[PDB]
Amino acid sequence: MYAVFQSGGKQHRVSEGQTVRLEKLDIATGETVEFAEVLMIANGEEVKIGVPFVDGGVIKAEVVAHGRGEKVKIVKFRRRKHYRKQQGHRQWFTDVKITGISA
Amino acid sequence: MKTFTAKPETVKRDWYVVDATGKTLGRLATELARRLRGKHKAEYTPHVDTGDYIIVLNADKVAVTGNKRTDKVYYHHTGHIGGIKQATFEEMIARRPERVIEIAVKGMLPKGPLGRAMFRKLKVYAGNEHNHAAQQPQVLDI
Amino acid sequence: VTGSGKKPWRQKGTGRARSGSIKSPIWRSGGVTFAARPQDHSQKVNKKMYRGALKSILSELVRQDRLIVVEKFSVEAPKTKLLAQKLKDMALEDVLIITGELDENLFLAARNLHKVDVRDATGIDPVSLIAFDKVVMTADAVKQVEEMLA
Amino acid sequence: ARVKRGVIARARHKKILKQAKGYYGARSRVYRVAFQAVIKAGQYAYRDRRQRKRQFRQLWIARINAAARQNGISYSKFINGLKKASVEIDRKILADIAVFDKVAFTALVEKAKAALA
Amino acid sequence: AVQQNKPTRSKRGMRRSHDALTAVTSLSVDKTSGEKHLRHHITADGYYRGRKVIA
Amino acid sequence: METIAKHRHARSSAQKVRLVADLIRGKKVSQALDILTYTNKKAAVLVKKVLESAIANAEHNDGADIDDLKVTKIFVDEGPSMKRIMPRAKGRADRILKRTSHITVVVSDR
RNA sequence: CCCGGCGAGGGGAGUGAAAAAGAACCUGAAACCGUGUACGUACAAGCAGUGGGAGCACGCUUAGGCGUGUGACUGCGUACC
RNA sequence: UGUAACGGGGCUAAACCAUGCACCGAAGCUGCGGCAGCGACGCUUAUGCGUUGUUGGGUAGGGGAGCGUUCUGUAAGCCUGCGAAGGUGUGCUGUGAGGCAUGCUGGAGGUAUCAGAAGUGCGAAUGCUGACAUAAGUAACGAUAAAGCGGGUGAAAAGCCC
Repeated sequence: MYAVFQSGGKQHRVSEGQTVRLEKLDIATGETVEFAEVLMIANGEEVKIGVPFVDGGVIKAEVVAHGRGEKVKIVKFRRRKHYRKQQGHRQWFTDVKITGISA
Repeated sequence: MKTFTAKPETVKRDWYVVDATGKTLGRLATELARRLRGKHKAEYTPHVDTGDYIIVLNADKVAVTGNKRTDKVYYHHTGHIGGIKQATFEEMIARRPERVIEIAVKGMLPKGPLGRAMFRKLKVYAGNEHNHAAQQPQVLDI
Repeated sequence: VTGSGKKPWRQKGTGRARSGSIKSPIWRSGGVTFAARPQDHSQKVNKKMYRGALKSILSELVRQDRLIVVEKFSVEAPKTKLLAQKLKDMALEDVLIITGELDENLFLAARNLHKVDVRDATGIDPVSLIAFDKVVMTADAVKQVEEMLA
Repeated sequence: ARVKRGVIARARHKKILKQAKGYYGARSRVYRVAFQAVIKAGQYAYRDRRQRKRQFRQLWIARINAAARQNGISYSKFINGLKKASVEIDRKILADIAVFDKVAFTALVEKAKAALA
Repeated sequence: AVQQNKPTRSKRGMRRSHDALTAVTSLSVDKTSGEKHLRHHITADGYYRGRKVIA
Repeated sequence: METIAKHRHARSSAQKVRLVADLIRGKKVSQALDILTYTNKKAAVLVKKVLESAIANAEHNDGADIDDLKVTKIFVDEGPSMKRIMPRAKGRADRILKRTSHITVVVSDR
């Protein structure tokens, strides 16, 4: 019972009841999203892959968290040329809790 | 998620026996190195030795095409005054048959401690018999 | 800086860096590169800029209810307790009394009070008008600061 | 107004020496060597964010090639048959499926071979 | 003569690994008195193998 | 109680003192005492005086029990160094350091 | 008071708010030198990092695993001015 | 100096010629997320908000916007012996210089906000001053006139006294 779907520009493999950190959605923290573009649903050995986004199956997930990632420290340096540059980054994410894979 | 990595304690390695009679040197050596590194298994990991143990019987009967039986020279240097030693394929096959197979496979392996371990997987014999009958070596034909 | 102008070692021949004197600001106990002189920090204000600034301060002071105008402000003895009780009854904490004429009596009875200052009309400065919480002034002082400024 | 620069300089040096924690020898102790170490570590971290994205793809490609060659087909004909069979499963997911559940991978090789041949 | 750069504290400790002073294994006991001494030496009280030698 | 004893500004370098301090770490204190007796060093007589001072402090200041003592923590720190001047050849001056050390012995029943 | 050379130095007791305020005395950093504990390391070659990553050891826990430290092996990588 | 004129193994194709189909392959392009500059087009111009497009490698150099340190006013204010500055850890947080909190040490100072003034920010100058390393427990211990024993003194004697 695992499904493969494309959320935020990239694919994800997902079981029922695991928390998944994907890109930032414009969804509030107490609601549920339904990804309708499910690439592959496999239960037992009856694997249903599709000419894309197979049919019917919907992945409902409830949003839990909206944090930011670990601070990445970007350093540009050109040696003996009198140039360095310092920058920081933190990436927004969204944590979803999967609660069902349809047929 | 994170991608799968193999773990060195739970990797389960097989034994194979290859009869190297009447085969080309480098084709057999390439198949041997591919099986030794582990690139035929789905759970391949570039820093974990995934490969299998291979017992290569009959290193005497390996073949080389063209005039390579008399003119493939092996060079090695003793690290001394000016002694560069050299030996062709014929006197290397006669004097030390397993060194041909081990040199051909060791040139095809990664260099580093992992490559030395995956070379220790390889066990080359020149006879038709081996003493490794307690590990059940399956026939791997190529 | 005190010291002689002799080279401490040669120019060439030693392993040491080139040096010319012990008084150079690189060295310890001998010093400052750009040393200060006593300098004049007075900057010129225009007369009209000063008068317009005082008019702006008085306008915002009467706009902000910080300007009290008193008919007549009199204290008999030079006692500071009398002025303290007088400013207590008028509910005043931090006062600038600009009286119309600096009598020596009321000036002597505010020298010990901290948040209370007594000036003449000519002694009006901008920063004391902004400093004290309540400027109070006698009516003749209002007339004098009007005819002096405008 | 004489400014003494002991506190600000000690803070600026402690900031750098906290980042060189774990380096061999004077690279974790001495400020000059630790500054050069921290700067080259930042350069390597930039370059290796790029090379991380490359190296994981070549790892997935080697695993897909291996598990496809256990199913008769090479990597090239498998990816061509999956493109002509119009799937959007990328190489991260194909490699994860190729290791974890081989049944789906046999179904995928069956579909790609039906499209290819 | 001189070094091109200074050795580490690691290469200094590896060099001084061979400088450990050996201990005496055990002192031997005299038969009469019971005082410890080195082997083949007299005691501090001048006994050797149960015989008073020096006065 | 752990019962320290020190000798501060011991007139020897800490390397030479640390040589014989390596010999008696963790030993039972009678073995430590006669090993320190039969060693041909002056660091031996220095740390032997510190060790017997430690046993005496353990006897007198707290409970009892000479024979149960074990030399748990012996360490040599580097003390101040006194700077002198050695005249070398051709007029150039030198600087020798008379090194000192702090010897500390911690001996306890545990 | 005790060890020690009727030493230096130390440990108690005592003073004091405080003696890691004891005269070598407010604070007490860095370089440097040590002692202990965890992990690694004696067939493996190079700016000593960085990306991946097993195992081990401490903490926890929603009992799935996270965090901290170390880091075998492995891709790339010839300091700064 | 050592094969040494495929990078190597090795190859009779794993070489060359032609034709084609796949695939790998960059920080290119696309996808998703975010930040900033410039210019158009509107809302009523807290000179902002939005929609669209485009730009965003950089030395010498030009332009713009900031952080922090010491001192002055606000400030006889506010915080502070139920603990300040400084030191030392940890956790948060910002695009960055940074900032906030709090544990231990410390034992009396510090300073908002907005303005103002600079002895205002160091890794390099065979920089200067102090401390500490390395070589390294290494060379050396200063005429190759030379010492040996007994007794004493002492905690201790090759060197002192006899």
